[PDB]
Amino acid sequence: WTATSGSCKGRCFELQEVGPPDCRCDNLCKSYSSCCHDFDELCLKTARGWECTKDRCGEVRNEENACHCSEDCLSRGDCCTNYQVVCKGESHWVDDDCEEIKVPECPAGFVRPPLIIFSVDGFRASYMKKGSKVMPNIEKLRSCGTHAPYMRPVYPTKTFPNLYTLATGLYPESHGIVGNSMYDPVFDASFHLRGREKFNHRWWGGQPLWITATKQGVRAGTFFWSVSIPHERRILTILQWLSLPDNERPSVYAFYSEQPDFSGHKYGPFGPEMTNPLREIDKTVGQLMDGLKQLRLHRCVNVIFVGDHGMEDVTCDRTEFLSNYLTNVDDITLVPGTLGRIRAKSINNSKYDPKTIIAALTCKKPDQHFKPYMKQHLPKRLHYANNRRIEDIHLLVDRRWHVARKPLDVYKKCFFQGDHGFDNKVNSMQTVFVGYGPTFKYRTKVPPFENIELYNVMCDLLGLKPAPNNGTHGSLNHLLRTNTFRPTMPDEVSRPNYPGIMYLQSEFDLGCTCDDKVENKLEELNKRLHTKGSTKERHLLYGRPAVLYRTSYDILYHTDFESGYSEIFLMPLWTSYTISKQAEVSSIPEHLTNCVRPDVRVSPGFSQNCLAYKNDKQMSYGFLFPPYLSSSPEAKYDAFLVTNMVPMYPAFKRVWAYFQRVLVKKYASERNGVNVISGPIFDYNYDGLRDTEDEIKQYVEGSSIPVPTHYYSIITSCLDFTQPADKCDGPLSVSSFILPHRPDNDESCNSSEDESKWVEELMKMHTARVRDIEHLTGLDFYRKTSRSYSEILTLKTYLHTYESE
Ligand SMILES: *[C@@H]1O[C@H](CO)[C@@H](O[C@@H]2O[C@H](CO)[C@@H](O[C@@H]3O[C@H](CO[C@H]4O[C@H](CO)[C@@H](O)[C@H](O[C@H]5O[C@H](CO)[C@@H](O)[C@H](O)[C@@H]5O[C@H]5O[C@H](CO)[C@@H](O)[C@H](O)[C@@H]5O)[C@@H]4O)[C@@H](O)[C@H](O[C@H]4O[C@H](CO)[C@@H](O)[C@H](O)[C@@H]4O[C@H]4O[C@H](CO)[C@@H](O)[C@H](O)[C@@H]4O)[C@@H]3O)[C@H](O)[C@H]2NC(C)=O)[C@H](O)[C@H]1NC(C)=O
Ligand SMILES: O=C(Cn1cnc2ccc(N3CCN(C[C@H]4CCOC4)CC3)cc2c1=O)NCc1ccc(Cl)c(Cl)c1
Ligand SMILES: [Ca+2]
Ligand SMILES: [Ca+2]
Ligand SMILES: [Cl-]
Ligand code: NA
Ligand code: NA
Ligand SMILES: [Zn+2]
Repeated sequence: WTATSGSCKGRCFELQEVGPPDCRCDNLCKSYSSCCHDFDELCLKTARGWECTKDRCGEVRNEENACHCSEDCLSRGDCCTNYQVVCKGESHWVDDDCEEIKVPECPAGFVRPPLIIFSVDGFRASYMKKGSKVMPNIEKLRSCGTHAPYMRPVYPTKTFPNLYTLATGLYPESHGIVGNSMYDPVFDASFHLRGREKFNHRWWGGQPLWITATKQGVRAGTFFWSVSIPHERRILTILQWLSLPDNERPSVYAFYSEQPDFSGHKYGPFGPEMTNPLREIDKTVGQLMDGLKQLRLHRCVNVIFVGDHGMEDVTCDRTEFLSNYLTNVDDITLVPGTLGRIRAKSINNSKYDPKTIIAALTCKKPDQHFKPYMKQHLPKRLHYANNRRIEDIHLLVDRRWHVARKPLDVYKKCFFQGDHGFDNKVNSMQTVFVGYGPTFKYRTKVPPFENIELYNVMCDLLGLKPAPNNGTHGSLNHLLRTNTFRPTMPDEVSRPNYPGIMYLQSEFDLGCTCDDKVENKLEELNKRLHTKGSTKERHLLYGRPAVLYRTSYDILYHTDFESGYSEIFLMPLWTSYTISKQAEVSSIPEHLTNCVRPDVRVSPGFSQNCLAYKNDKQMSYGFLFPPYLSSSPEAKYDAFLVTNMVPMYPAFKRVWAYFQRVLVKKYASERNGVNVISGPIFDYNYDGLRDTEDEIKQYVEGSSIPVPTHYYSIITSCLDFTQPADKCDGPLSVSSFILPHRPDNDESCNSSEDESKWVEELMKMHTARVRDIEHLTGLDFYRKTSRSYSEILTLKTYLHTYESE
């Protein structure tokens, strides 16, 4: 109930919202149907429109008008945005040359440059270039400020997940808004774009920027707007708030536009009808900037122009139907469209089996346009699993396609020509970032970056301490002229042991054999030097990784590779080696095919054993440093040490062997040498974070050898590829992957073919940031480089995407 007979007189767009059943006058009252009776009359004036004209100049103030051209309007803070242009001979902001803003030029009483966030729904990254002729105000922001060629959204590339990620710095799995529609089984409640359930605070986790500001004594209302308030009135409201007295004035403001998304859905991303919405958004930016210029704030405010996601061509005819795959289609609930989420229609149905649904959806049709996954098997880069609102069964839908339950869903809802939601690495889903103001750099282009990083920067822009989030604070320091955040490297928690030769061969009873009993004072001292670290500067290029948790581990040196060997997990946490452009690939000699050799630096009690693998009929083993890349026949014996062995399903070993035998050498030829760090990952509870020992769900049968959920590799070389990886003077270049360690290759529909036709495609799908590997392993990489730490942070957040131009 609302007692709507209160009044908005003197309260229009009040910042504090009032409590039921008292009527409301804030920018959200329309959404709640709770505005006072006189809200439209008082607060949503439209008389005479949005622009001054010659005849209005110096008019007698008329309180009915939408905005004013009377002489008093500047002191009132309520002139039409074009007032000074029409009436006082001034120029539009867009017509002024840009001049570097070296320092904030702010009116007295301003304690800090305000931040204005201008969010545009569905603003695809390529609009910046393709629409530049019809967006002169945005083009000036972009060219004079700091811009990225594009910004990567989070998955799913839907509105609510992305806007709330912008506000919180968190992945959707952590903030809880994991789609535009959701079912929460604990609440037993549903969330929708339409309706009131979304108003309940229990859906919305983390700490959004307006709450972070408020808690720290910086004024800020929410970033939400009722859809029916026109854009011109939103801008005028922001400009009025900026005229408040110092003690009442917010320091952060948000404008939201439903366009160009609204039209993009109807017309496709590049439909001829799309020009007008782009012109209209530009006009709104022009209004704001002209309004700031009138207030003398245009060289004081930091403005962020940012999108939530892009838009792709999608039509009704490109829909796959689950009813073409499944017999039991009525026993499932599907969340449909550009991603699929499946759960049982009834929790009382005990004949429901996820295993049978997945199999019925796996590689069934030659050109199938979606792939089913258990959520824990989704690429780790999506960070889309650790939330009860994310259904166990997920369908990744190909760009340009929809998935639906049955045909009648699609014609009893062709309307639409655009949609979004797909994998956040898809080119059409990328969106925009431009920062303009005293705190941003001048005419500066920065590399693409992820939207999860912006919360930290917005906090820096406002002098706030960010709540805990998924950005990597410092990785965007290069966007900023000042207010950089100067982080320190995390402290190593566990220091390594450096074992010498401590065990005789006969102390081992591992059930392994090797044909290595074939026997030189010259070369004898040499191999001792190698075991003591003599080649470590070659294979460990950026220092040893730091272990950021409590554990017991050993550093093991070898001619061709160095490793950090876990006495708790019985295998390396990491193995580092460098492969020059000139390296040669060789085979595993016949006599060494089943060779595993005890490591006399490491006790039998802390070693794997071969008998466990003999007995485990499902499980085989592979090596972290590949024997194929040994520097010499004698160095090759080091590759067969029991301390370089890791458990691998035979189906995985097809993937791993091709990576090690073919692809490492290919990258080293292409990149002029590579340094590789490889290792296991254990993430049995799919939270994106390193498992403790007591969280391991699977062991090699009969043993304490834990089975990894994934294997990673970090592949580093010189950004200037005229320099070899091992003698690089400048910035680095990296690509990484986190490959799922799976007992079948059902994910790769072409897996019956030669690895040359499917393995690299799998690895591209499972591309990762070094930071993702850091979270999953508790390791900290690149501790010793010649580079600034902020630059290293940017490198650790890099994702190699394998998308074209
Ligand atoms: C991305 O960044 C984020 C933010 O930094 C990272 O997420 C953090 O990860 C931490 C570790 O997983 C986690 O720390 C836990 O906090 C628990 C207290 O939780 C509440 O308070 C915080 C702080 O205000 C709040 O943010 C939480 O909000 C979550 O939950 C509500 C719903 O209740 C949601 O509205 C909200 O969206 C959010 O949900 C997400 O997180 C939860 C987990 O907290 C998930 O379950 C959801 O799926 C969703 O993703 C909470 O309201 C604290 O209780 C935990 O302590 C337990 O574990 C420790 C280990 O130190 C153990 O020693 C303790 O004994 C304790 O265990 C006890 O409870 C167990 C479970 O019942 C039981 O089994 C035991 O036997 C014990 O009794 C824990 O320290 C932190 O909450 C989140 N923060 C956020 C905002 O998500 C995230 O990891 C980053 N991602 C990556 C990939 O890096
Ligand atoms: O504004 C809109 C449409 N719209 C319109 N009216 C609404 C009315 C009420 C609410 N509630 C949400 C939960 N709220 C608690 C907050 C405070 C702490 O936790 C979240 C209470 C207010 C929402 C809306 C709403 O969304 N779309 C753009 C947009 C802009 C910014 C973001 Cl971050 C997002 Cl996700 C979307
Ligand atoms: Ca959107
Ligand atoms: Ca984990
Ligand atoms: Cl109303
Ligand atoms: Na076996
Ligand atoms: Na297959
Ligand atoms: Zn949309």
